[PDB]
Amino acid sequence: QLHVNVVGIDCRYCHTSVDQSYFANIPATETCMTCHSQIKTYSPLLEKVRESYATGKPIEWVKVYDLPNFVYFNHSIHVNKGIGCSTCHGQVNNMPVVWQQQALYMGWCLNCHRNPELYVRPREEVYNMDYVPPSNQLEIGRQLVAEYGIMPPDQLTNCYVCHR
Amino acid sequence: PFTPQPAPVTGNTYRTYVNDARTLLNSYGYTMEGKVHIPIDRAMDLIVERGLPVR
Amino acid sequence: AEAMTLFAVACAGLYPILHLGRPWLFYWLIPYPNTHGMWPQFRSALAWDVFAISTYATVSLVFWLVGLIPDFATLRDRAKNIWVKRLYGIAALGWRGSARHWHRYEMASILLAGLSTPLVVSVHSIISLDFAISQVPGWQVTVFPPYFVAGAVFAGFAMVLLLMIPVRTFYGFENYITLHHLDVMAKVMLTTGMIVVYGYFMEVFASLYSGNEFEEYLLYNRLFGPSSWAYWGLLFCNAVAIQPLWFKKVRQNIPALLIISLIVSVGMWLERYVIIVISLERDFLPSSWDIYIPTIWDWSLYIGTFGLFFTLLFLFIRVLPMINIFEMRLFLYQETEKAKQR
Amino acid sequence: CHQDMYDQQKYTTYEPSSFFADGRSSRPNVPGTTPFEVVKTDEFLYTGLIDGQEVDAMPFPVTKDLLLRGQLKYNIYCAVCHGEAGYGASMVAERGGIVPANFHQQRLREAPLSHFFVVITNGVYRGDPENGGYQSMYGYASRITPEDRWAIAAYIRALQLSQN
Amino acid sequence: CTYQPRQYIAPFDRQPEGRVPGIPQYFASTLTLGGYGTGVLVRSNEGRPTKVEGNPRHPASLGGTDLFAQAEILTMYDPDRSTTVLRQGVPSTWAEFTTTLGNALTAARATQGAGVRLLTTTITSPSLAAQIEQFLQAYPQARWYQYEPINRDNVVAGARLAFGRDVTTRYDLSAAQVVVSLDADFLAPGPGFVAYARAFAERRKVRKDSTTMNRLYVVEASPSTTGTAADHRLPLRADAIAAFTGALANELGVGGAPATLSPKAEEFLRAIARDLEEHRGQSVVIAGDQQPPIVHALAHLINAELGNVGQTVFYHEPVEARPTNQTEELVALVSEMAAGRVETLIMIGGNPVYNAPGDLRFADRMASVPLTIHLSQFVDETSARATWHIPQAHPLESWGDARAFDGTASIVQPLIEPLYGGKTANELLAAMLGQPEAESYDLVRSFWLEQIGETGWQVALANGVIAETVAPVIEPTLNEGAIRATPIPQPGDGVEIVFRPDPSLFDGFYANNGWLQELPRPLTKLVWDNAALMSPRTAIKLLGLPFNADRLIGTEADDRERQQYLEQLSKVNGTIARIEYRGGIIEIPIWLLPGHAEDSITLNLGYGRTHAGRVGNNVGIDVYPIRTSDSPWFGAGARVTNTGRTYLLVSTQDHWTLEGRDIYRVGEFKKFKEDPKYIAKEVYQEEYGRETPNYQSLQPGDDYTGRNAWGMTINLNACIGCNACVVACQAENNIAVVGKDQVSRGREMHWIRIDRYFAGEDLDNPSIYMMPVNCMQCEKAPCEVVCPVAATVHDYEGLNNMVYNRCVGTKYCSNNCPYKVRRFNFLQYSDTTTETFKLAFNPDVTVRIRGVMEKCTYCVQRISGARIAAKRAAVQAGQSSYVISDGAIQTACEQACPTGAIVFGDINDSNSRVAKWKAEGHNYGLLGFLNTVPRTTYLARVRNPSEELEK
Ligand SMILES: CCCCCCCCCCCCCCC(=O)OC(COC(=O)CCCCCCCCCCCC(C)C)COC(=O)CCCCCCCCCCCC(C)C
Ligand code: HEC
Ligand code: HEC
Ligand code: HEC
Ligand code: HEC
Ligand code: HEC
Ligand code: HEC
Ligand SMILES: CCCCCCCc1cc(O)c2ccccc2[n+]1[O-]
Ligand code: SF4
Ligand code: SF4
Ligand code: SF4
Ligand code: F3S
Repeated sequence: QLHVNVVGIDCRYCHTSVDQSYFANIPATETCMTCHSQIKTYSPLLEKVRESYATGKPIEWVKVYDLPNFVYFNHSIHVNKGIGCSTCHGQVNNMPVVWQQQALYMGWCLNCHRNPELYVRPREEVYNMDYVPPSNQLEIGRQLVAEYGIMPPDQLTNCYVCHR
Repeated sequence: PFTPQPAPVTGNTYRTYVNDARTLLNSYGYTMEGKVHIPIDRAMDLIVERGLPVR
Repeated sequence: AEAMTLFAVACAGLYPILHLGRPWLFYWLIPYPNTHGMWPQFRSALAWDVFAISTYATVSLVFWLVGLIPDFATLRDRAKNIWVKRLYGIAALGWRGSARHWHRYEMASILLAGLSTPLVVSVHSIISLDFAISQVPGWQVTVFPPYFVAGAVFAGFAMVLLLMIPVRTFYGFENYITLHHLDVMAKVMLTTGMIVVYGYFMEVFASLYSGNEFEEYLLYNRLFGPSSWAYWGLLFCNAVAIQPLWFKKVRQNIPALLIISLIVSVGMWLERYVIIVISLERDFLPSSWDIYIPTIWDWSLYIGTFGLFFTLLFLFIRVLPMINIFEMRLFLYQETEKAKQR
Repeated sequence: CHQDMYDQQKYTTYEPSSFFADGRSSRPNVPGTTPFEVVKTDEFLYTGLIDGQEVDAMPFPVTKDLLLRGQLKYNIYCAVCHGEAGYGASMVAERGGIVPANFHQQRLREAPLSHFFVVITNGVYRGDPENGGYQSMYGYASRITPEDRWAIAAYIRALQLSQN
Repeated sequence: CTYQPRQYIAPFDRQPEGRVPGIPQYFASTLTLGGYGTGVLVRSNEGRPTKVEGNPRHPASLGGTDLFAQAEILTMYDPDRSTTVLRQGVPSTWAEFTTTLGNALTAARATQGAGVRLLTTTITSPSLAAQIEQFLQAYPQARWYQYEPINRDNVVAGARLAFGRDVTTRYDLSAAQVVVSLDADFLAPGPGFVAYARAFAERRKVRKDSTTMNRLYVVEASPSTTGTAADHRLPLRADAIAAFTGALANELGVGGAPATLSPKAEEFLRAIARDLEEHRGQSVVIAGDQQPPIVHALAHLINAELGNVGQTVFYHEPVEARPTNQTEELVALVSEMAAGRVETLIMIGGNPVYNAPGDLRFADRMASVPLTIHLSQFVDETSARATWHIPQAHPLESWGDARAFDGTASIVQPLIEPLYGGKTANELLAAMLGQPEAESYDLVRSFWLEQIGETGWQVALANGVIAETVAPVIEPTLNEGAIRATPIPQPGDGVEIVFRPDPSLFDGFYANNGWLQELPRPLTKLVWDNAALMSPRTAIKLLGLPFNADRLIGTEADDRERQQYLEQLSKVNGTIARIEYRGGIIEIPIWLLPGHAEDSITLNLGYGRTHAGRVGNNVGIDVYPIRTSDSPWFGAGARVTNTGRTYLLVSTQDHWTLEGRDIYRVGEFKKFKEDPKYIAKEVYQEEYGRETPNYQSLQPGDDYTGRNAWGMTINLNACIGCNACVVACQAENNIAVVGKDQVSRGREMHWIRIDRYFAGEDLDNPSIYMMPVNCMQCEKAPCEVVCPVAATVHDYEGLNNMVYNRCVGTKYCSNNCPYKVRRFNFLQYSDTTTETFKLAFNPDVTVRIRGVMEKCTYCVQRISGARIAAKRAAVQAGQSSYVISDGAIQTACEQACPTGAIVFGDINDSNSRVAKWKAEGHNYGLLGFLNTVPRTTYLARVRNPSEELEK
């Protein structure tokens, strides 16, 4: 909440691999200390970050959104096919501590894989946390599905799309 | 466990800086010492037209 | 016999869950609501097996309890301790023997019989179908539903005779379970074993009549394969051992009936071995050929399910009557009416 | 309750590992290696140094798509501190003591493109052995591809033309 | 209780520069088999090697690799690789070792260097050979003395006999129409195997537009992949190949001995001699490394007079540093050890105590020296015997270089820092040359700078080839007088013991490799064990088993009876036979090899170890004590006597013949040229009486008319049976290694199996039919219909979707699968405790738990990755429709096939290579009467027989 709604850091500054690979990047202590070499140094809540980058020990964050390892989510195709972060992760720009907005159910995944037109967005409003869908949204969702070539629910509901 | 309600930001944000910079990067205008603005999608076209030194 | 049916279905309902490989996910075969939106396929025969085994166990237990409710009333009336009155009282539900209640009881028993006959034929047809819907050359055989019905009735009356005879000779039931009862049960054994012999002839005819090399090699593998002991012992135990059952003296003889019933049970286990294991051993591609050698653990599980069946049977003969108290006094009344009608 | 293949024995992208000394299954780059068909012979493409001095040139001619990519990467990685217009006014400099360099001053107006590539790749002066020292610009070699760094430098030239 | 545990995540402290997190990254490295490196594209998922692919820019790679290079991942991630420096078994320090070594060499610097020696393998590394030359110039009384058990000493001596100088003979099989192999197993891994197999299969692949094919003749004792892919095969004894080459030379007109042979052998001789002298410059005669130097020089003379020099055979400068007789050098070294003239002994690799012939008594000769130095990546038998054992870095974590079979000097590029530390041989020689704690990267960079330049080094590191290190072609002068002035040794009477490298363990280095031990061997399908491979006639005549072996000879009238008699001849395999060869007893169980030569026994080298890892600790029975330095590949007289005590020898097939079924379809070349559909026409005419089958189904299937439909086409004409596709599938798809007991129970886990089939008109010498069988991904799948929970369903693309998260056992998919390609996890087969195996697992493929079914998925990790990449490119370009190219998806089996038998592509795209191969008339699917419509179709084997021999 501070680092986005106040500081204004873009989501790709820290999650650099989200539009290129399946794995959104958990940031490095180098990325944190890029700004925190000057801001709020000698502070006990940044003491762990200062304890890292001197040794090779990382910061053991806890995975809030943990998929059970047979699921194989891909961030790059979802971001590039006009699905914003807010529709699937929530308003993380206002989260002080990140929570799971919804359970990552197979049925909840197949809901958007079978009706993507309720959730697709201009591919240029994906990183915008201030974007809201319009009053109708169904006509432009069908238009964006046809524009981006989004596959039918048979193709998107195939088992080896996700599982492997 | 209900959906948490974080406290709203009650101070200065990056939005004022971003909006001021995007206003200064459009609709031409004057600086305090220089001559005139050239907006985005115009100065990039002038850079493309005039080229850059190579090697 | 219905108690034996319930305990045999209890022993055989664990076997899907036991063999399942991930035993705790037997409920994924059941159509249940989940957060995935997944369904069972319902085109496979194992989903039909889920529905058939659940329906068979439930309707068999329901019909057995319905047939027990005035026996529960008789035990509640005949009990001595006041606290075992309520054990059968809450299971009889105050039956009262009312003639208005007897009309609805007889109609419900008639409709339950006329629903349970196609139920049990459909259950054993579906258990035939979980081989017969496959493309396996020993399993893609279309006479399997009546063949499995006949084999099940054959093995069932073998076990029924093998458990009536000690019950008849150890309890005072010679007046109720008679030599005519043993004679007609052996007659139904002979008839259904003849239908199973006809099914063997149908399979042999299909193998000889087909120009198919896989049917020809199925017959060759059964006759002269590494597991041909099962087929030859099957032929001895289901064809040679039933020709004495045509004879009236052998049909009336008790130790001959016990020996024949045990031989038929062994040969029916050999029949199911011949159907499953020999057909799965040698398949279309000869590179994918191997021998099935059972270990000590599935034999131990077989002995253990025998023990579970006999534990449930001994508990049943301890706390419940072995034979129906009513419908045998009604049988006595019917025989008295027949004697009065001459 | 199930817990079968939810957390598998295979190592995921940022999965921790007790096998290695730094407690991380993700391994760093071997010093002195390059991937397949990724050539490093163009020294001007990967650093701004040719003969020990600045060059003020570009390895490839400028393109409108390249300038748009440079604008995007500037807005992701560089506009957090230096600002969108490049005047050095931002919430990072307001909250802390960053005070980044204005691109529209004389020193950065007559600054070489090779110097821009060097300051993106490496940063500024490190800790001096005499009277202390610190790094502020901190370098962005690990996060940005060098072609995108050259595109960022081209957008810096575009912003300098914009504010002049 | 919650749905999952906490699942901590661990990012970097400093991000890598050229790495995007989640994108697998490919590095061009080099892997060596017998010192001859091949270029490999090893995939680094997150800074660690996981899959080895082929380097298409590399001469001996061409995109395809062999099984050893494919299993180098698990060889790297073996948990029993050495971790610390061992002075006398106790852990020590590399710095303290270098201090002691410097003290020992400065004590040996009082003399000129007589006490210090060396013992390496076959060295093709230019930097390492330059360091050896520097050490030999520093100490002029020191000697090199290199040795490896599978070497080309006979090839070197044959080149020295024929030309008077050392040359490297490379063969161009793309310009060869007649190939003659005199025990030349060139379609097995070795020098130039992938290039030879690729060129041979490119000439072998036949279409409607094809007008020519190559013909292969082999003489051998042990049938191999080369004899499998041969139109004609003659099983002579391995010591009779010299007389065969002499008779071939005499009938061709050059100097040779007119030997007397069997009528079949002289018919095969005149067939070869008539096929030769008709393709001048379009033929090749190849001699094996096991063959004598007289055979090598005689093949050189035949190729010189036949006009093959500069057209199919090529003579280059020698690429293996200093060519020498390695077994004679080992004899000289153990003679010096017995004399006591050696003080300092340094070894790199090799495992000399285990790998030496037993007549030299290497352990007893080594126990007399004061100090020893060893470096072989493991605490081997030699390292346990030696003082001062140092761990050696794997090639996937070591800096170095290696020349190919034609000379490339390709850089060995590490993909990770070493897991256990350990020093390379360049680092060991740098410490030997007075430079301790030197970096191997700095050593190879110092060698390659000022030779190819910094820009050449960067180009070579980005690629996998230095362009200026190819061996130049030379014109050596043939010495026919020295060829004629030879004893020409005759075959000896008695039972001969042929020594052969193992197809899976090679010389025994891969003994702890779980993939290679679990892998079924070619021509025998054995796992986890060694056997005395012999013909059934030899087994009857030696052990006195109660059979006839003349009941295997007949025709199609009694073909099924002969197959039943071969099944009766089976099972006896495992009988332990006491073989007294030359003062030594092995007592090894036998295995029937129907293609094998009479009165010969082959024992695979590389078994019977004692100081290997937990995997393969005591597998097999050792052959190296039986092996002698005088005849390291052949034998003269062996007392092979049956001694009861039947051992359990485990095969993955257990039935060896085709039981009258249309699975392996065989045709001839001329009738293929007349009409390419005649194989299927004859099969369906014999089966149904009509040329085409009117197979009718009651199920509609899906459409597949405007969508990406994926299929596979396997060329049976171009499959040798090298199992490289199987090892690649295991490496890519994380297939578990089960025990030998679990294979004996019948529960091997392999998504693709190579089904050898022994079909012929005589089963005591049949034709070998190898065919890869994976999941056909059938459009109407009998595995899919019988799944009660829809764990196996079919794609929109046309793939059967074996979902393991959904699979709940019930084992019925495998009973309704007509090909039995589905493998079930009966127990916890996948390792859960070994961290090295956990690192070896592919992160993008799941690791299967007990109770689930697994089978071939057409590498759907790569299918999904290319589909996601195509869709992402489509929306980045605004095309609104994704197009997947023909080469965009390359599966693991297709990539690591050295021949290109497997091709993967799109069915609905008519310009794709799979659709062009499936438009051929000899394309067919297995068991079409079951209306499955398989997508893995097969191309029928088209033979090219000669009219003088067969027609
Ligand atoms: C391929 C699929 C085939 C479908 C098979 C359908 C068979 C189901 C028959 C159930 C028996 C009810 C007879 C009751 C009764 O005892 O009838 C009395 C007369 O008394 C009455 O008034 C009737 C009482 C209520 C009847 C209502 C039944 C409810 C509907 C059933 C639900 C099924 C679904 C599918 C609608 C006297 O009549 C008799 O006793 C005659 C009984 C005949 C037994 C049939 C034996 C045939 C065995 C072959 C089984 C075939 C397999 C495929 C199941
Ligand atoms: C809904 C379709 C999503 C969108 C859009 C984005 N993410 Fe995502 N995120 C999603 C899932 C289902 C998961 C779990 C994946 C797993 O294997 O556990 C994630 C995970 C992350 C993570 C953790 C690291 C990782 O798994 O990559 C991060 C840091 C993350 N997501 C951030 C993120 C951002 C910033 C996105 C917008 C550009 C974004 N995700 C897109 C679901 C979805
Ligand atoms: C530069 C753009 C930053 C990056 C990258 C990260 N942080 Fe930051 N952080 C930054 C600012 C300007 C502030 C607020 C300063 C103020 O006076 O309000 C913060 C705040 C924090 C804090 C709180 C410290 C405090 O309030 O005393 C923490 C613990 C923190 N940031 C951690 C942190 C980590 C771990 C980062 C890497 C993922 C990180 N920040 C990025 C500036 C920047
Ligand atoms: C660097 C200063 C960041 C920026 C900008 C954003 N996120 Fe982030 N994200 C960051 C860290 C250090 C972590 C792990 C610690 C944590 O609090 O989770 C994350 C994680 C997420 C997650 C949780 C994923 C998971 O671990 O399961 C989500 C959903 C996520 N980030 C989304 C997200 C979005 C949408 C952002 C732009 C508004 C964003 N993050 C910015 C660091 C940084
Ligand atoms: C709506 C907000 C979605 C949810 C929830 C999930 N996915 Fe998705 N997915 C979505 C879109 C718009 C697409 C684009 C594909 C196209 O052709 O337009 C996808 C695609 C995928 C893919 C790509 C595979 C392919 O296209 O062949 C994968 C691997 C994928 N989705 C995974 C995935 C998983 C595992 C999800 C549950 C956590 C999931 N997606 C949810 C939109 C949405
Ligand atoms: C991506 C859009 C998916 C597709 C297509 C399918 N599944 Fe799925 N699967 C997905 C997710 C996000 C999850 C996790 C659900 C959760 O509550 O966390 C799953 C999980 C399953 C499971 C449960 C596994 C278990 O509990 O051990 C099953 C049984 C499963 N998936 C089966 C399944 C099948 C058979 C599918 C093809 C028809 C299938 N899923 C599609 C994501 C996706
Ligand atoms: C905030 C953490 C910054 C970000 C994000 C980037 N830079 Fe920076 N930069 C920063 C500071 C505090 C300074 C001055 C350091 C000093 O000691 O004065 C700089 C410096 C530059 C310069 C000028 C270098 C010089 O004059 O010697 C340039 C041209 C520059 N930075 C550009 C730049 C670009 C292009 C960035 C995106 C990759 C970028 N900076 C990031 C602080 C920060
Ligand atoms: C709740 C009732 C479910 C119990 C029955 C399960 C059905 C079931 C499941 C299986 O996996 C089978 C495999 C082989 C043979 C029969 C099978 N049946 O019947
Ligand atoms: S398909 Fe497999 S066995 Fe056949 S040649 Fe290729 S890698 Fe070898
Ligand atoms: S080959 Fe076997 S596993 Fe594959 S689709 Fe066909 S029946 Fe199923
Ligand atoms: S295509 Fe891939 S998964 Fe299928 S058999 Fe070949 S390597 Fe294995
Ligand atoms: S029948 Fe089905 S439940 Fe699994 S074991 Fe086979 S895919």
